[PDB]
Amino acid sequence: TELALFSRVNGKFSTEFQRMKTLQVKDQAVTTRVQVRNRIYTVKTTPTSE
Amino acid sequence: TGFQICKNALKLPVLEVLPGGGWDNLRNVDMGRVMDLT
Repeated sequence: TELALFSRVNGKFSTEFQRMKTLQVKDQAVTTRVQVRNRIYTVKTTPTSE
Repeated sequence: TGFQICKNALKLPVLEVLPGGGWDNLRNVDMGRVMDLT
């Protein structure tokens, strides 16, 4: 704002507002599942055992 | 009727997949030695 009256009385009025905003969200979800199953032998009793 | 005598001489594995065994046709699982293995 600038106001000059009678070419003698001067006035100035400078007003500034400034807002800055920042947001960051970061999500990580790692899931891991390992499953090993070995079956080597099948052992049975002889039918003629005691 | 062991195979250790042959293994001591030849020094070879014995073929572990052998026929002549029983078989449960229902449960689909080997059962017992029917033929004679010598």
